[PDB]
Amino acid sequence: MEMEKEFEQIDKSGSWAAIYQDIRHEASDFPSRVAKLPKNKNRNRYRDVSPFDHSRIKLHQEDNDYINASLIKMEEAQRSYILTQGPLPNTVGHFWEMVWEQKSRGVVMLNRVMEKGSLKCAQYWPQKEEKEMIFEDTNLKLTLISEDIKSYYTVRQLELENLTTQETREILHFHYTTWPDFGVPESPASFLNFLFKVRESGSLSPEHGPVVVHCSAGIGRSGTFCLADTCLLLMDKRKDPSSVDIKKVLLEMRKFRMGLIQTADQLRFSYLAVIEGAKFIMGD
Ligand SMILES: CCOC(=O)[C@@H]1CN(C(C)=O)[C@H]2c3cccc(C)c3O[C@@H]12
Repeated sequence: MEMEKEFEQIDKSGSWAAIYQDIRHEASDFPSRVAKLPKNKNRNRYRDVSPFDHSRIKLHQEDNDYINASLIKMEEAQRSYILTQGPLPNTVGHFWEMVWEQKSRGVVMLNRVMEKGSLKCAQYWPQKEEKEMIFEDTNLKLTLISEDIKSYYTVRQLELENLTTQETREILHFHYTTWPDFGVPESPASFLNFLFKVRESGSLSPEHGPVVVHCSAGIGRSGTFCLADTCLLLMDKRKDPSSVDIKKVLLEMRKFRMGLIQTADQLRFSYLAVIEGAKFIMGD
């Protein structure tokens, strides 16, 4: 069923809450035993948001390999994403260790450091060229190379150095700065312009490791970004773009991380983004 007609049918019937609860009921439940070990309590931002054991990213260290991060591997679309929480004061070194070890080119940030008057994630990148950051626990150095501030997003060029080998890599930081403190954007225009700036950079392409995507918990805004990207890629690949079922794609993604799309309004926004986005994939 053409999703644009499914959309109008749910809107006219006002059934978004019902559709969303059906997804919650059918979603996968896999063990997260490593996330719940006592040694890992200060590595989790939220007690109710944990990576599954089967899909969690492992740090390359014998001490403690745990980070709150999941590999979302989309087999038909040929895309992979790492979805993670906003870094905590004691996990900023782990965060950059993961980017290094997984060979990521891009980090996608969908929150502000402060929202609703509370801290939603650590200040984990440098704000001035001449004030670099050193992560002594993981032996990494991080330098701000350039910053491009736009109305709806900021792009930063960062240099990450493995101090153990003196290898360096260029990381791109894509920071969506205008998601509202409450609810979802009235239009999906800026978020879609943003997704396509990430695509144009190479950060989502198979010559690199998976993109790292986060918000505060790494499930709500983060889930909207990967869901919209994968649905648009499937529409460009299939003979019948109308066969793409956003609810079925979301349930596939929920096999790899719990809770993706946190509200009925985020579900409606994801439909709007794919619909309004589709009016280009198809040749405009
Ligand atoms: C309400 C939605 O309309 C939009 O804002 C555009 C829709 N779209 C796609 C991929 O469908 C994005 C896009 C593609 C190329 C260039 C731009 C500046 C751009 O912005 C988004």
